[PDB]
Amino acid sequence: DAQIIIPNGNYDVTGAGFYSPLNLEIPVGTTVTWTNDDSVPHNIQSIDVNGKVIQLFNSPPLNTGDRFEHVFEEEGVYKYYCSFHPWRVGLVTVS
Amino acid sequence: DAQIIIPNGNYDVTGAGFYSPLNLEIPVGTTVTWTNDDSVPHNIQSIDVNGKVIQLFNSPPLNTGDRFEHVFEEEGVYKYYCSFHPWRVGLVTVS
Amino acid sequence: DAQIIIPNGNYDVTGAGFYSPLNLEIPVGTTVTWTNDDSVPHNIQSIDVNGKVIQLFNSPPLNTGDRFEHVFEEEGVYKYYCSFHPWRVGLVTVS
Amino acid sequence: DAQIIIPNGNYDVTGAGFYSPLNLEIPVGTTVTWTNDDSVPHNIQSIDVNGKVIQLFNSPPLNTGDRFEHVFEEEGVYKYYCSFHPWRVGLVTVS
Ligand SMILES: [Cu+2]
Ligand SMILES: [Cu+2]
Ligand SMILES: [Cu+2]
Ligand SMILES: [Cu+2]
Ligand SMILES: [Cu+2]
Repeated sequence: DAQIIIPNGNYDVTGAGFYSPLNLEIPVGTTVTWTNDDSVPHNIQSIDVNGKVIQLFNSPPLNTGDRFEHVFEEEGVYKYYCSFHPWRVGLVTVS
Repeated sequence: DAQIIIPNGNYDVTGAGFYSPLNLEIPVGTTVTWTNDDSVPHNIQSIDVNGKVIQLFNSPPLNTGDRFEHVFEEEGVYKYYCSFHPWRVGLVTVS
Repeated sequence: DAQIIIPNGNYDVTGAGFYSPLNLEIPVGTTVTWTNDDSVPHNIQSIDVNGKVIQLFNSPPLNTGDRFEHVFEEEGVYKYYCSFHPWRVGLVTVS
Repeated sequence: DAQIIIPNGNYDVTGAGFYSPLNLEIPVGTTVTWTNDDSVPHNIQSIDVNGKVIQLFNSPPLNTGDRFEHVFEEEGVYKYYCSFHPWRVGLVTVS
């Protein structure tokens, strides 16, 4: 019940089209659900503070309409990107 | 006091090289300073939740070493990007 | 007989979705046929090392389902791209 | 010999800046060397015929001036990209 949408145009290098919301603010214990609403595949990969991929939450490929969930059980700031479009970086802030 | 750095390599079309911190968390009334530490010009433009440019804070072009400041007097979430590199989007979260 | 397909998703700014095959190997004198199977317009332009368009084989805009043909009568390695999606660069290798 | 250059500007989504040569033709048993001549980090990851990353030859990050090598012992066509810039796709063709 806390959603992040990957919107139409997320595949492009435009200002518009970033993950929605770009920083999801949630309390500990929340399930986060990403949905791909774009016209191309995407995925969700946790990255470290400097933007290097790490193994905290890592989705399979998501076709249009596919979903990925992760439960955030610890306070902190979590960045993520998409391995197909690494410049698309979002955050989940758990407090 | 509440600094954001545009790092060397922010011009890169990839994840690493994003604004540091990507979400700056500050209390209301704080003066925020962006510094361009990159090797090319950048700017800072406030955008809304859909990525449309708005006139809340808008910098001139910043050369290497240049700084831009904005005082955030109100509570809220403020997205911004660079019109030269629109894929580079960050936030200031004011509480 | 010697075909290159522009697949659905070629407009994507990423690896997957590239021309199929990305390097077409053909004997000299062969007629090569490109087909646009994607859902947006594309074109086929021969380019130089600097990604500037050169005059050798240069298609009109290709609508979905449209085809473009060129007869390759000289041996050599021929780069081409799409001016709408210049990151999509392929080869025809004639021997 | 068997060198591929990652040129200046390869980080961008432009026509210019593709791997040089885009297709490297070599005989079996050849050591191939990639060199990063760009102003940002790159890496080299083998991908399958459709452009999905696979474990076959996979470099660490390459800073400016760094090299990566792989010995190609088997005939075939081997695509690769960069995990930082997935749209930059090249080939090694082994005969
Ligand atoms: Cu993506
Ligand atoms: Cu999980
Ligand atoms: Cu910029
Ligand atoms: Cu195109
Ligand atoms: Cu790269």
